[PDB]
Amino acid sequence: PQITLWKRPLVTIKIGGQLKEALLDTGADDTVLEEMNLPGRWKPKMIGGIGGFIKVRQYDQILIEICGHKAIGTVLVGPTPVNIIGRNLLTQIGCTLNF
Amino acid sequence: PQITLWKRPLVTIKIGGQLKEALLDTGADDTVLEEMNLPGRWKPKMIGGIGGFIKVRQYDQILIEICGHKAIGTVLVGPTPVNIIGRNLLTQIGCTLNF
Ligand SMILES: CCC(CC)CN(C[C@@H](O)[C@H](Cc1ccccc1)NC(=O)O[C@H]1CO[C@H]2OCC[C@H]21)S(=O)(=O)c1ccc([C@@H](C)O)cc1
Repeated sequence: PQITLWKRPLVTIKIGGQLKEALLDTGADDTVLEEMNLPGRWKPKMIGGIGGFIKVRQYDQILIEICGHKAIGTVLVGPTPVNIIGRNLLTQIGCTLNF
Repeated sequence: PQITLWKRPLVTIKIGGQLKEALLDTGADDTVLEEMNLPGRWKPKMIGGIGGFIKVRQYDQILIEICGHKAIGTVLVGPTPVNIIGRNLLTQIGCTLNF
């Protein structure tokens, strides 16, 4: 579909068998999701933006469905204020910016 | 144009007469630029990101050219890690996400 930017580009996703709302964010290299107890191996990481850094846990090869489009890639989990779908997954669903 | 997301959507902007590089950031409500000198009056403001809140200088009704498209809106200047073009200006140039 086509998503205008009058409001935040929030969409429903499915990850680890759970539905969530997430931001289609062209400004994020990789995907960051709210704290959640996913299974499997992870590695700790620090990610930075406006206001400084937060500590996250990096999971690899995580399956996320975005408006019916399936994607698989890296996901950082930590105390982010919003779920953020980054370019690593936006490319897999064929998402582009158009103007 | 149509912009794919396998690389950062960086563009050249023109503001205050000078050229700069900025990131098209659909996850940003607001446009925030690194420290610079801009003409006109400004007021203190706060903005929050992934890591917390920072103080910025809010310039209103600033003319800014984004890859040849003109916009006139609010520009925040402060300690952002990256120059980001937010939805307040992306809407002015007709940006949408498509997939
Ligand atoms: C300048 C920071 C960007 C460029 C370095 C990167 N960021 C994405 C950007 O879209 C954030 C997303 C966001 C949205 C709401 C609340 C917190 C964060 N938007 C944002 O800061 O916008 C501000 C201005 O406008 C206002 O509205 C929104 C909040 C205000 S990130 O989140 O920090 C981030 C950092 C590392 C990684 C690794 C994993 O790749 C992934 C994602």
